[PDB]
Amino acid sequence: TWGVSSPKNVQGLSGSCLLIPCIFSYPADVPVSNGITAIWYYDYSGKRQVVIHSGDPKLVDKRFRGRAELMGNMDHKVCNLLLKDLKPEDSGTYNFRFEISDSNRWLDVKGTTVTVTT
Repeated sequence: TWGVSSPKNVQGLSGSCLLIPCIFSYPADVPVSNGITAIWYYDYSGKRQVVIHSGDPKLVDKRFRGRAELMGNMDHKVCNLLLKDLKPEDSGTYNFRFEISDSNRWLDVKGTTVTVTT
């Protein structure tokens, strides 16, 4: 049911890409007749910058424009995030959130912490 699954920690290296495995879950009795909106946030508690937005890619922060991709299959509960050409600044917490229909939305409050090594 209601939940998101992703590693507490992830390490990567500059220049290289990185994949944060992710899978979400929700009650089967909830109607999803309009698709699901995937949204990846960076530093939710602070700046709260939008890394990914299946709904409207116009909402993506520039900091991340072009260097993030959602390699998931929404119809499979998969929300894998791929960050291209890692950088030291890209370190921080990434939180996933999906929306099925207003009253039906879910944010993962734990998130994944990315540490970009040397």
